[PDB]
Amino acid sequence: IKEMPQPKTFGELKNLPLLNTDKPVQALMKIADELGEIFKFEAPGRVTRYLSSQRLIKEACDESRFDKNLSQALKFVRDFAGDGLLTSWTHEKNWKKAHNILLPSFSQQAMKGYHAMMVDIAVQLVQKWERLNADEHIEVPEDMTRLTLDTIGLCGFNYRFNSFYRDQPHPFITSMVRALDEAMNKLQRANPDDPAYDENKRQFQEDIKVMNDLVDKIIADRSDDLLTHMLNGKDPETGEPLDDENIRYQIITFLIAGHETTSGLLSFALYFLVKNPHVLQKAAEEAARVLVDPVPSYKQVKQLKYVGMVLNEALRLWPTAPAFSLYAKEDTVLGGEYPLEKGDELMVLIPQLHRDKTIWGDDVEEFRPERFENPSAIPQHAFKPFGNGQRACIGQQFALHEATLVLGMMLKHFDFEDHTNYELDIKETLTLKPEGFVVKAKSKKIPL
Amino acid sequence: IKEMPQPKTFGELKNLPLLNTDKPVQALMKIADELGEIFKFEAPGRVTRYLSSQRLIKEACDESRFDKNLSQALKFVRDFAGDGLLTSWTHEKNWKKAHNILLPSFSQQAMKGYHAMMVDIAVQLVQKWERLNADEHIEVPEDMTRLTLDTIGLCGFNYRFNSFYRDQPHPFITSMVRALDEAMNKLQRANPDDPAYDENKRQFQEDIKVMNDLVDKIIADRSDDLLTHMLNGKDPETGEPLDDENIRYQIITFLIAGHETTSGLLSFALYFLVKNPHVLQKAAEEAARVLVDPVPSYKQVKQLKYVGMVLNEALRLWPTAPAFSLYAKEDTVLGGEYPLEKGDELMVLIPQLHRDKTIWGDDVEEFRPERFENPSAIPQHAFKPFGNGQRACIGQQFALHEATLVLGMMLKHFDFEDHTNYELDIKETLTLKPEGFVVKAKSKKIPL
Ligand code: HEM
Ligand code: HEM
Ligand SMILES: O=C(CCCCCn1ccnc1)N[C@@H](Cc1ccccc1)C(=O)O
Ligand SMILES: O=C(CCCCCn1ccnc1)N[C@@H](Cc1ccccc1)C(=O)O
Repeated sequence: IKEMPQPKTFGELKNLPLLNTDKPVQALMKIADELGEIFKFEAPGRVTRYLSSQRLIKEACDESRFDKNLSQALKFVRDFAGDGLLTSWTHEKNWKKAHNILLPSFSQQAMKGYHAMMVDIAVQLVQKWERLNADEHIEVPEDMTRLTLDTIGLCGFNYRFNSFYRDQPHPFITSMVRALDEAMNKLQRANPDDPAYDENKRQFQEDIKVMNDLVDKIIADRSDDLLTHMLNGKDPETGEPLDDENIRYQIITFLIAGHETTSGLLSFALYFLVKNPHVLQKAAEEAARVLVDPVPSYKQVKQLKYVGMVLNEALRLWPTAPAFSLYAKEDTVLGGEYPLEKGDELMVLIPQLHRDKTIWGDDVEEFRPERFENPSAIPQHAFKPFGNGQRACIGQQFALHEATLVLGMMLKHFDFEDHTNYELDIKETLTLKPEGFVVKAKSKKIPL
Repeated sequence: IKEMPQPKTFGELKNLPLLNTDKPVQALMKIADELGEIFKFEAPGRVTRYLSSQRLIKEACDESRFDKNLSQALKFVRDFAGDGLLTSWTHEKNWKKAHNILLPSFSQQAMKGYHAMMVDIAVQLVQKWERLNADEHIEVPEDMTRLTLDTIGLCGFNYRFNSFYRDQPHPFITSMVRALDEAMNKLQRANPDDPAYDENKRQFQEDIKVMNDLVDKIIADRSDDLLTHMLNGKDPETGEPLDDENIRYQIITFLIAGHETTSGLLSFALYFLVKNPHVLQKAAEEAARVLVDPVPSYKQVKQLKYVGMVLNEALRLWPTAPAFSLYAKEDTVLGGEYPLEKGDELMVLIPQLHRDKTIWGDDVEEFRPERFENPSAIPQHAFKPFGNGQRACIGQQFALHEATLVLGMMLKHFDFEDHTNYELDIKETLTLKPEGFVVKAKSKKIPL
């Protein structure tokens, strides 16, 4: 029956000012480093627990005892993502309904239809880099966001964002960033509903309307894609199709979740490749011998075994959706020593779980794709970059196929140079990105 | 589209008399030296191809194009190991069932439970050697077989073979070797059903009963061991447990596969250590500074890094499981030059693969454990002592932990003398062992 550690407090604000930082996940990682596998985190009106060990997290992942909770971050996303898949509770009727309607369009069998459109965008990336002048460099996270946003727009909605025709991000993508910044400032204000913050909310509500015109644009224009299955698919359970309002929420949901975490993964993957040249050589050799055609096929992408190992090891060190939240379904005991009451919340700190030395050994900080050479050797719930159970990431296969195809084409067509000796700087939104990561790519002059 | 080399033929017997030798693997190695990275081998009613280069074998290890095949040796082992893990086809229902049920028993949590029993047997080895009189020598493969068989009996079935109390191998072990000898004599026979081999077959069915009754003995007695997880574990996929028939086959499977290859590895490791005194010194120094307790801990064993490199380097030169077999799942082309039809089989000649000068350099024949410092530096599929893919050795980590623990205790407690200047003579069963290898051990007088 153990007493739970807790980091330094700030009076009546409890632990909340600890999140008043521009790198909160990294700050939470440092706390778990000091306090261990579990620590209590308190805010005015809020208590949660951050789990860091596979021993405890494998228990939290028991779906009979814990269900998905909406963290404060997810409650803020809910303000425009509604009861879409990511921000609905499991007991809301629209979750299981949209889940049943939408899993068919994310199966491995469904990936074959998306592949051609994924290659369309990937070719646009390769041509951009091959058209650079000598000594021009690449802004990696920016170009990966161009790719993944264009890919989800094309594959999901048959809509072309045409990001590679833009030097500056879309207003839709710029507006998001303004909204989240206001979201995190509202926490540290004792009186957020003050008459004095109308100017803060005045610009904030404009961005919510900003997105709805694109959705009307996307719907009215309308193939075998995500948007098709939402208008014509019917839930087998209730026999019902999604209603128009929920359709709009899913489109908003898939546009965000469908691109940002995947561009982070690709950016971290390339960073680790240029910092570990032996791994890069190994990955480039596989890409060269497998991608024998000017355009990769679906089956050729499945053959990029080591590329996928690279992606998994990048996901281990820096899982770009760095946490998910749970609540206790009934009174229970965690680890035989931590009693929890019904409704008590948990946070799973994914980067800390993935650094569990009793699971991965002492070299947790080294980038070694060889950990994933045999997938069966990984214990249950030791590797959770895509969440857990029925609330796990519905886009997992989509993301990994897109990222394997794109990274394979990059390794086949260019040699990469870390010409600035880039010092990793992890920018934090609700996801993780290596900020300022730049490389030089020298074409191998292989035609498309 | 290249025409495939082939060794000398014997009329209607094709290449089969080339295997009428007591060192067939070494004979195949010599053919590979003359003919190169691939050669065809023909027998009455059978054709296969032996691969020797990482270039071709990296293609053969593609599980989308090739699956595990049962060689003639494995089909003969199947005659008493049934559909146990080693001799079942991947499409047989019992393979995946037993694979799913038994993988937990080779997890890190299971190694931690086996560790104490491994120490029990290792201490018996150290005590035997310290109890020798002056100028007495050690019969290395014999004592390594005593250790590995006792270890799998204890860790797998909570059964004590008590090999260190025996002056001659167990009759269960004598029958095994006699059975295989008849199998390899049955290979050269034109008329196997000739009545002149009735006396030969009479002992084969007697030896099978010898082994199955030992299984009864182990069964009748029946903890945290393999047999537990076989009787109480049930497959997550089908929800079913193994039936009694398959349990008996797994017990037979694990008794053989669980010890013979590992005692070969330990024997080759000690041979290479005493022939390379600088390597011996470095490994003995690591053993001294890490094994600070009278009993090694589990964590201390993971910390014997150079001992592990020694084991890997012994596995490179003399992989004690010297081959595995594959068949083409569909029509395919190997190396852009050798077309294969669906069902065509391949053999991977592991000792030759590990001598590929384009991978390891020109000093392939030298014993240098430093080759294995960085696994990321080793090209893909260059090092295959444990097989490939989902049909890779399930006991791999079990074997490496046992051999690292035992080799570390040997280096800590004794100085070793190659007093006969032993000439390596590799005996061949289905595995490889250094025959007649003897050393003298001078105790360092460190208590247990
Ligand atoms: C590329 C296309 C992607 C799409 C379309 C997508 C979409 C989604 C959706 C709709 C959900 C909620 C599903 C539900 O609860 O029913 C979800 C969950 C989740 N996804 Fe993704 N995602 C993508 C990529 C990724 C990537 C690359 C990662 C990790 C690096 C990731 C991590 C997660 C996590 C952790 C959750 C669980 C969130 C929670 O438990 O609160 N996703 N995803
Ligand atoms: C020490 C305990 C060991 C046990 C219990 C064990 C057991 C097994 C089993 C059950 C399989 C078949 C797995 C499957 O197909 O699902 C297997 C495969 C294999 N093992 Fe082991 N083994 C051990 C040690 C070793 C060692 C030391 C080596 C190499 C020196 C080795 C080499 C192999 C190879 C090459 C295969 C693949 C065989 C093929 O593809 O036909 N094993 N082992
Ligand atoms: O830890 C986190 C980060 C989780 C963000 C994940 C968002 N994601 C998931 C999938 N794609 C995006 N969020 C806590 C912080 C907090 C704790 C206590 C009190 C106030 C705030 C929360 O939101 O509650
Ligand atoms: O090369 C080999 C040796 C394979 C031994 C592997 C035994 N092992 C593996 C894991 N634990 C034991 N075997 C061929 C020989 C042959 C070729 C052509 C025609 C007839 C016979 C075969 O058996 O088919």
